[PDB]
Order: sequence, then C-alpha cells, then structure tokens
Amino acid sequence: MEKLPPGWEKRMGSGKIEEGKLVIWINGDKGYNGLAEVGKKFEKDTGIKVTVEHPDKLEEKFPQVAATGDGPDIIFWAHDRFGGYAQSGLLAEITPDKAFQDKLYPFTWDAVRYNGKLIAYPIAVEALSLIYNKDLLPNPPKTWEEIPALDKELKAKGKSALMFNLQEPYFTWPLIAADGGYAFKYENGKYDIKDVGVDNAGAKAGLTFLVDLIKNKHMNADTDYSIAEAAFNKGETAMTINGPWAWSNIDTSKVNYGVTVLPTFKGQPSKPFVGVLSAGINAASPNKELAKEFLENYLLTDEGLEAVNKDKPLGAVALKSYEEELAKDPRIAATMENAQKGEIMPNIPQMSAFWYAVRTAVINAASGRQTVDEALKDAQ
Ligand SMILES: OC[C@H]1O[C@H](O[C@H]2[C@H](O)[C@@H](O)[C@@H](O)O[C@@H]2CO)[C@H](O)[C@@H](O)[C@@H]1O
Repeated sequence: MEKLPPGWEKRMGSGKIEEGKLVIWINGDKGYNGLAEVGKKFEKDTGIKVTVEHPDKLEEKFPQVAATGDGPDIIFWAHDRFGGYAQSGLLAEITPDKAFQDKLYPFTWDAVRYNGKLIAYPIAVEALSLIYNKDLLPNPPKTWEEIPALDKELKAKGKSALMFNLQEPYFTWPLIAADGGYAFKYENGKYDIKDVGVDNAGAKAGLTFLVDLIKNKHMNADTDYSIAEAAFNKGETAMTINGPWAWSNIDTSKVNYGVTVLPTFKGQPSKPFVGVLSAGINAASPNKELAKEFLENYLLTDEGLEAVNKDKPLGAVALKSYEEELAKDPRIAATMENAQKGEIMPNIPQMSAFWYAVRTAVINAASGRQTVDEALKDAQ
C-alpha cells in the first residue's frame, strides 16, 4: 500500500483548457466562418490564434465538457440556457466598463443577467418570421386557418403551402403560445416554476392544429431543418418558418422571397419565443482576459458584427451603432414585429428540462405516438 501520489487527480482527470489561445463554440446554423474572420483579425493584432467550432448538441455537452480539456473559452447560444450554466458555476462573471455597457441596448444586458450578475455578452435579438415565396404566393395568408385550403390549391401544381422544422419545439412554439400556451408564468419580477402553461387550452388548440395539418397531409411529421430548408430554397413549398440566420442560403437559391408577420391563430398573433444570441466566458478558461478583449474590442464592433452578419444574418444586433444600419432592412423590421408579439425566453435553470419535455410532446403528437392531450399532460 502507498498514499495517493501528487497529481493523481489530474491523471484520472479530464484535462485543462489550453492557455494562450481561444476556443469558441457556436451553433452550426450561425455564421461561424464570419466569426473565424474576426478571429483572424484578432490573431494578426495579438498573435493569439482563435479556433471556432460548431459541435453538435453543444448546448447539451457544455455542462459536462466545460471544465475539461475540450471545453471552449467562449460559448455562444441563445440566452435561455445560460441561467442553468450560471447556477452550475460554469460561467465567469462579465465586467464591462460603463462606456462599453452604454454601447449595447440596456435591455439586451438584462437578458443575460442571472441572480444579479451579468453572465454573458448579448449579441443579437432573434425571432422567427413567416418566410414566403413571392412568385408562388404574392399575398401570404394572415391566418393559420386558411393554410389547409391554400395547400390543397398548391398541391394541384405539385407544390405545398408550408414546410418547417418539426423536430425542434422552437419552431412550433409560436402556434402553441398564440392562443395562450406559455412556458413559465412571469409574476412580479420572477418566474414561477410551479405555474406551467404547456397543458392549457391555448397550447392544446395550437398543437392540435399542427397535428391535423399533418393528418390531413399538409405537413409531414418527419420534416426537419434540412428538409424544410431544401424544399423552400428549391421552390417546392410556398412558405417556411425560420430565423434571420436562414436568409443567406435563400439569397443563394435565388428564390424570390419575403419575410413577414406570422399568421394569426384563433384571431391571436403567433407568439414566437425571443432569443438573444449570447457569448459566455467559461469559468474554467485560463484565457478570460483574451476572451474579454476578443468579445468587446473585436466582435462587438461595427466591423466585427458585419463580418458575422454577412456570413449569416444575426437579427437585431445588441450594438446600437450597427443596429441603426440593420434596422432599415425590411426583413429585420418583420423580425422585430414578430419578436414584439412574442416573448423573451426565460433563462431559469428549468428551461432545459422544459424544452426536452415540449420537444418530446410535439414529436409524439405529430407521429401519433400520443394524442395531443396525453403528450402535453406528460410535458406539464
Ligand atoms: O427547440 C428548443 C430550442 O429552442 C431554442 O433554440 C433555437 C435557438 O434559439 C436559435 O438561435 C436557433 O439556433 O434555433 C434553435 C432551435 O433549433 C433555444 O434557444 C434552445 O435552448 C432550445 O433547446
């Protein structure tokens, strides 16, 4: 027998993030190449190489991988996941000086506050819009209710009315919330985790309309991000539902498209969840100063955001100076019109489970594995 030797816990350990460089995680639907260009700028000014990666399921991996040799110095995701990360102590506190704070809309900072700390930098405000083919559909529908009839008409030309991703609850949430579905009730400065609205009559009606759309063969339960994107970008479906990031690929397809208000349901506006794309610094990073310099002086500038935006559009950006130029874009006006009708996502730790529950519920209802009532009861 011997005592455990020095550094044993490091031999049995998961490693350490490398000092002297920057590793960034951002989702694969975002402008990671443009972000790498920013990285390149940072490198030639500082010598510090910036590596940008878009792993799959990064928002799920981060809490297991954060404090390991594979953890990134900087993580990008919509602000909803960050409260969970903060509670898990995964996030370094963010300390921008006053002059820097003033450069971003104050309400974007609020989106990245958890328990009276700033736990990330806000980048851009995101929301879904109805994206339509102006040649197939010069006047897109104002109501969800008229979509089945519109589909039948388009099927006579070997076309369809609507395809969008049915594997992520994010995309059908605007329908679910329209007549009163909600995640967590907000009452007096606080989210009440005991008051969940995925099971009420608004949610049910919304999800039922989706299920009927599928049953009546206006939509297919198996449609995902890729299938719906190809279909719209090839001119096979008249409308899709997506965010600003999706606009680059449509530009390339030379489909003649518009971005407009989502259709109403039961006379009520569709209420898409609003996400603020945010950048957090890893608590286990030994490069926190570099990360701060990168985010504040390279990314969050007119030149930095543009580089990313040109790769894949960001939405309404948190940086005032550059947003004034993006605000003129009709697609951004539409984006903001849809966001305004919806609601910002909660950032509470319970979001992650909420999302998984709602994801499961939609997939099961659409597949017929469960009725709407059974699925949403399970979720609640
Ligand atoms: O579907 C659940 C999912 O919704 C949101 O994810 C969005 C994200 O906000 C967008 O930036 C874009 O990448 O599409 C995603 C949906 O596929 C939540 O932010 C995410 O936490 C949640 O799991």
